[PDB]
Amino acid sequence: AHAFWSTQPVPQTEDETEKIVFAGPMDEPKTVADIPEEPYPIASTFEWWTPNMEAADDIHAIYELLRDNYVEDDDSMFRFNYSEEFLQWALCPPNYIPDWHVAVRRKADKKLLAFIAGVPVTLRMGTPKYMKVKAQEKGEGEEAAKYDEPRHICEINFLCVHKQLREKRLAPILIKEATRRVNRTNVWQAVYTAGVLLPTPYASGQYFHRSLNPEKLVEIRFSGIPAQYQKFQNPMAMLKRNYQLPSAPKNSGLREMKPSDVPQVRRILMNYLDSFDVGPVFSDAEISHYLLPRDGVVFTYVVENDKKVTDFFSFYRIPSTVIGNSNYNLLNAAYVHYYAATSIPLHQLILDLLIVAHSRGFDVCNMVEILDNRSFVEQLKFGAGDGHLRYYFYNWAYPKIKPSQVALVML
Ligand SMILES: CCCCCCCCCCCCCC(=O)SCCNC(=O)CCNC(=O)[C@H](O)C(C)(C)COP(=O)(O)OP(=O)(O)OC[C@H]1O[C@@H](n2cnc3c(N)ncnc32)[C@H](O)[C@@H]1OP(=O)(O)O
Ligand SMILES: CN1CCC(N(C)c2nc(N(C)CCC#N)c3ccccc3n2)CC1
Ligand SMILES: CN1CCC(N(C)c2nc(N(C)CCC#N)c3ccccc3n2)CC1
Ligand SMILES: [Mg+2]
Repeated sequence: AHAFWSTQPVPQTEDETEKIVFAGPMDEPKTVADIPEEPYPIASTFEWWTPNMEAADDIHAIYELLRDNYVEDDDSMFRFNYSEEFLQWALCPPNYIPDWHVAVRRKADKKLLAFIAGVPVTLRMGTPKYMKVKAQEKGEGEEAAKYDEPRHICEINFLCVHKQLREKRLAPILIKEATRRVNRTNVWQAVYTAGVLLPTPYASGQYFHRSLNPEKLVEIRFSGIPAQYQKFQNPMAMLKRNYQLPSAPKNSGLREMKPSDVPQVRRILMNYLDSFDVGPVFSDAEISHYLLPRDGVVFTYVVENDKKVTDFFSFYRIPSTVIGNSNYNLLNAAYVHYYAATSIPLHQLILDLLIVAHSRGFDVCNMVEILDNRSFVEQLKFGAGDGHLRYYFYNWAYPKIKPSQVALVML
């Protein structure tokens, strides 16, 4: 059933996943020396290319591939349109490895055919709390704690094959070459997410959406008017009213994050993320990179009163191309990023996120039910979507966890 995934060091079934009691590697121990120096073989009409994603023109080339060929729905109504500025931010965080950005071009004219990207992340991925209990009950605490130390691994994203080259087994070759490059740097695990079900997720969560511009969402068929609104003389008026938000934030002392906030934000974020089984560890430089405001990319606000930062939230922008509506070309989505609340309830913090996103012309706010996102779903009028996000590791056995035990946001 899986000619490629059956050959890789990942759990092969749910049944197998059910028998996993400790975090740890799947594959044989290996060294950099064991890994082929030469690129993985590829057909003579293609070549490997390493784009420089700090170079505008190379970012533009990858941007076009994704714009035209990246994830879309089944009815081909919307396709993600990650911006050039967003790609540079996502793919060049502190201490990234240029070699982990892998492309295929056709040798002749140099058309870009495929891409995959890895970036470093420092991740807590030791045995989860509920399994450390099981291990205590069995007298197996030492084995359960072996991999407790945060690990420097690879996060994979942006896998894409050109539409004209689909179902030709190019994706496996891209994955093998990426794994080689990562392994040549003495890194042996990766983390990735996908909507599709592959062997085998360690966690899955549904997507949730919060309408900000319902009239446009209905126009482009992102949304429909729910049946109950038909009992009203003016269904759309009632829908707009239902999703109306304040025009300015409600929390006193809300303001954009600045460089001087980085230590406080790192403190409160890392204290909060510790509570979850799987989550990132960020340095100051990583907090700066992922959270300082960046125009059209990432938006981050802190609550500061009486000279102390007590709370923050962040969101990032991913637009989508609206395929052949006559009124609109673009869907402007805000996604819930990291946050931490110490002074106010989470719903009160995130309401200000919706208010700012609406103020700035976003059409919808999206998120997965990771972190404590379920805690403000109903009050803030989010609803579940049809999509899931499944979380995977490469070369890491891991017990199934609930999505509310995952604290890694994947872009
Ligand atoms: C230590 C370091 C390790 C680093 C690596 C860690 C692994 C990272 C793994 C990648 C994480 C990516 C995270 C993201 O970016 S998820 C976003 C992925 N991108 C898209 O959905 C964009 C639009 N679609 C496409 O570009 C293509 O359809 C892709 C490229 C997705 C497949 O191309 P194509 O349709 O032309 O097929 P093929 O003939 O070449 O290949 C067929 C094989 O590919 C398996 N397949 C299909 N979709 C995915 C998928 N999303 N992840 C992993 N595998 C996938 C499929 O089961 C089959 O294998 P098997 O079932 O036969 O066994
Ligand atoms: C019936 N219906 C089905 C589409 C529609 N939707 C919610 C939707 N939107 C997708 N994109 C690219 C843009 C979403 C954002 N932000 C998508 C991508 C991949 C897989 C499914 C998907 N579904 C919701 C309305
Ligand atoms: C790796 N990766 C891929 C794009 C993903 N994404 C931004 C995303 N994905 C949606 N689906 C259904 C999973 C698609 C896949 N692969 C989605 C649905 C509705 C609204 C927004 C949405 N956003 C996020 C991370
Ligand atoms: Mg292919």
